[PDB]
Amino acid sequence: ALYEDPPDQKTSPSGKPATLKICSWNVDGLRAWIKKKGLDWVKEEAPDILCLQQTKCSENKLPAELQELPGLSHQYWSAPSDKEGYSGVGLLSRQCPLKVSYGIGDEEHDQEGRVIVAEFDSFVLVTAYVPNAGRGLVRLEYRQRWDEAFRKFLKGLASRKPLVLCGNLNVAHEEIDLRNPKGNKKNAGFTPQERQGFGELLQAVPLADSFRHLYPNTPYAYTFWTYMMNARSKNVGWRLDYFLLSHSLLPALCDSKIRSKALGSDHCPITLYLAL
DNA sequence: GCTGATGCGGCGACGGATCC
DNA sequence: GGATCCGTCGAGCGCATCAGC
Ligand SMILES: [Cl-]
Repeated sequence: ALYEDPPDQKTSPSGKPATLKICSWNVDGLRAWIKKKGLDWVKEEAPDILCLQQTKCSENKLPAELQELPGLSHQYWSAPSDKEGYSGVGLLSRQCPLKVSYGIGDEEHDQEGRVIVAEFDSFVLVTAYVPNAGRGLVRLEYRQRWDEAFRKFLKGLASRKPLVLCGNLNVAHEEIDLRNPKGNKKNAGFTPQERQGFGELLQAVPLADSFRHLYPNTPYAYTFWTYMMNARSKNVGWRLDYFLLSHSLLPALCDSKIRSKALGSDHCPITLYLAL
């Protein structure tokens, strides 16, 4: 079935208007995404904060266009030190964060270019490009050990300020989160191990899945489609991209959007509206 | 400098069997 | 004998390195 994201709900359960718009996009090659006009789409979305994943771009290679975003002028970038051309994340913000850090505890020795932490007045934002389990699950054990390290890391942060985690978490949590659950149960992104890791992330930190919280029974809502086999035109997809929130932020939650129509990557943007 | 091949990382279509 | 299950295979894209010029 095709999918039509419902209209933007811009007011919280208590009637407060949204004051903060966060957009997250796994761009699958930041320089190619720009050439495919992804920044034109960002401009129309006008987020306060833009998180980008799979940029595949070290900071010296950022296109000039990123220097022409006056409403997203505070920019933080990360890319892995060995595997240049892979992973890579970015966080761009209208207002300057109070603190920024990289990685999940030892980035200075294992510069992975997967995680950015930014602390604002009212919340801490984490964006992540979570390690894929690999074709044939060759890196699944690593993914499980990464999941555990990440959970512990985030539990520490959320003990201080409320947490917003966004990005490509690279698992479809439940069967409703992908088009072909039965055929993919031995594939990266839908193994029992990865699904369990996501469930434990929600329980241990604790975090809520903003979109599923608002739309608990809505199927065919995906954020990724393989480039092969015309999967996007058929909406044969996976929901890999999330906004997870501390429970205490749920009264600020206005809406969590899937921007299905925005092209330029094999993932689409997702957008969060918060009343802070 | 530039192009294009190759390497590497990030699953749905289809054929055949099985279920009742 | 239509629906479902299951395993196999052939498959887009981006960016790095490498060869060639
Ligand atoms: Cl990558």
